[PDB]
Amino acid sequence: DVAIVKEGWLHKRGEYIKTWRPRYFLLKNDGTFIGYKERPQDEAPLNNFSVAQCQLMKTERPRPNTFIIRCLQWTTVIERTFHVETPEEREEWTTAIQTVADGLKRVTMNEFEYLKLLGKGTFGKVILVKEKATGRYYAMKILKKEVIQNSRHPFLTALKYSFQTHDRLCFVMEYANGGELFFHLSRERVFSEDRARFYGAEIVSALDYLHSEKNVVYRDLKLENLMLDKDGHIKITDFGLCKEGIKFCGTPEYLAPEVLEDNDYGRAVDWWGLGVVMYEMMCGRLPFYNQDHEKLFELILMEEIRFPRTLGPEAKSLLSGLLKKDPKQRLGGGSEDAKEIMQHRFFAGIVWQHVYEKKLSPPFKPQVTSETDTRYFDEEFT
Ligand SMILES: CCC(=O)Nc1ccc2[nH]c(=O)n(C3CCN(Cc4ccc(-c5nc(Cc6ccc(O)cc6)c(=O)[nH]c5-c5ccccc5)cc4)CC3)c2c1
Repeated sequence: DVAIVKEGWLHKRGEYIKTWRPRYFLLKNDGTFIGYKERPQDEAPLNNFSVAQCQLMKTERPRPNTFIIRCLQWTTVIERTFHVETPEEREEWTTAIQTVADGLKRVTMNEFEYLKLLGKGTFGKVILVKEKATGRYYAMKILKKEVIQNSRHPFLTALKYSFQTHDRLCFVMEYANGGELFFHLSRERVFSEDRARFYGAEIVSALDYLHSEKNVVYRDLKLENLMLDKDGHIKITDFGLCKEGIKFCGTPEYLAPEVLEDNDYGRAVDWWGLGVVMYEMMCGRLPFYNQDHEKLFELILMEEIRFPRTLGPEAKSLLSGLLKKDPKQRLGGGSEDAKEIMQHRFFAGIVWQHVYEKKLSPPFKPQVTSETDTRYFDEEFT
């Protein structure tokens, strides 16, 4: 009952590298729109690729015969722009996408206090706010309404409120007050293997939820998106906004190779990101680094990662498997997904139900009195 509707070659604009590339795309009954570097020989459906509840737009800028699939996924607006040689191909491409999309078919702003602008994007901004009545701290995604339920896990930032105005759509999210993780790692230079095991285990727990329960790739696992709460447990943030890049988008040193090549990607992307995160916690440096992006791309794509002699054998086996450049060969790329990492020797002795229930002791208790303490918001944040 799941079958291809339309397939063929498209010109896809790279999501992080804004260059046009030829990709073979498949439009399926389940609504999945996946592009491949070569024709697929022919895995569970990922929501990242679905065209359900997305809007289609045809345009002649930046280049003619372009169509844009615009989706709201959770609280982030994402775009995928494609280009065919003739307007006829576009029209029959868009209608098929529109066919499958249709075929598969009191809180106000004054209650908060504006504090600090966290980020600007194409379709809105993110702002650190404080709820006046409670004094708690929240991030508010304010999205332009012209352009357009919570599911809780211990280590994901909760979407607390959702409201809209005449022209805005607002998502209020819990903001942890235990400090950014890049701040704690910088102050302590390197984390112990046990400290990184605690942090890694909680991330693996949340990644399993998103992969199996939610059927989505997080695709943005990096140190800057990790925070600690008042107790010292991990919260994976969701404060991202789709920006049109600078003259390329984002910081490429974290990107999985299959994403860097705009190739087909799956749940294995987050395990690469897990490898990058835990490599830096246990080594104190990023695995790949060079100022030239041409070299950095080649580094991430070609140069195999090197380890310091300070790391133990269990750590080196985990990092090597997570940072395998082939996602089919990568630790966590099989059907068992998160189970491959949970069953790894580095996580021996870890009872995984205990991790979900926050039974493991945080090795680092942040110096905060309560959930309203603003120590890591003050100018001691240096
Ligand atoms: C260069 C700058 C730029 O523009 N970069 C860029 C370019 C192209 C992009 N293309 C993209 O996608 N991104 C982003 C889109 C957003 N993610 C992050 C992300 C992924 C899943 C979720 C997410 N999700 C569902 C459930 C869910 C619901 C609906 C759905 O469709 C899928 C899942 C859910 O319950 N909790 C979460 C969640 C909530 C809190 C904390 C953690 C997870 C929340 C956030 C990262 C990749 C792009 C980014």
